[PDB]
Amino acid sequence: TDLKASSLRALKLMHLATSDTDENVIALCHQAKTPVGNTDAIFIYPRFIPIARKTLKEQGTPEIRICTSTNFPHGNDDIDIALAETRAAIAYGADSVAVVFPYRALMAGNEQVGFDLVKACKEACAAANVLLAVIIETGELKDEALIRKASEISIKAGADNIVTSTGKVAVGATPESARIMMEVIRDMGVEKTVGFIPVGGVRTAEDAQKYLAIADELFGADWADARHYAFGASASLLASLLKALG
Ligand SMILES: O=[N+]([O-])c1ccc2[nH]nnc2c1
Repeated sequence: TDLKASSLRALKLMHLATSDTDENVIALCHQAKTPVGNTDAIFIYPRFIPIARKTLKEQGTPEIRICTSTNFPHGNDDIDIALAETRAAIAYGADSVAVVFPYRALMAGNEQVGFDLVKACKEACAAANVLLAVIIETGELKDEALIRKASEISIKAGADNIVTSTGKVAVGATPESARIMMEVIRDMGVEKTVGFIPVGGVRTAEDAQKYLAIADELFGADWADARHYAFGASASLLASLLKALG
């Protein structure tokens, strides 16, 4: 009931992903409706959104959200491409669009493109009541200084959520990137409008418990509700969570 309590609460914070074909999206939606309850969302490729929305409706769980990704996984610095992709994500049906920050451009000293890209995508999401999450790719940024700066620029440009990772490079979330990023939320005073999402690095019920207690110590135990905290993860975190719940 410390581990059982936080396992329940983490499972309900999950953004469940594959690991995409039509038959796998389907099984995913089924995977997300568990016997102790539902993850908050699934996370899939935009093309698969209509089919997932249906599967989720048919199975009694319309309230499970559908999150998706754009400029992904590379985080190139073409704004037009990142924006048109975002516009289509929205048109497909997405509740949230996770856009990859142009982190290579920041590493080469250009902060402005990150700012304008995030902001271009936010205006379109906002217009459509879709959340805009920003993946900064901590495992490629690597330096605390760059993790901090990507995070701030994303927030200055209107990110509703900041996310460690794509899940497509070697290093996802670490306790340290996650802390650095949440510290930026705290340091800008934006806890009310910006949530956080580790991707990678949470594999066990005990991991999730650790990551949530970092948010709880920084902001109090009430902060990490589903709007402000998600575990971007896959079937195996979910099975560990469920294992610790019996
Ligand atoms: O922007 N997102 O709401 C969001 C949610 C779950 C994710 N998993 N991986 N990336 C993700 C982005």
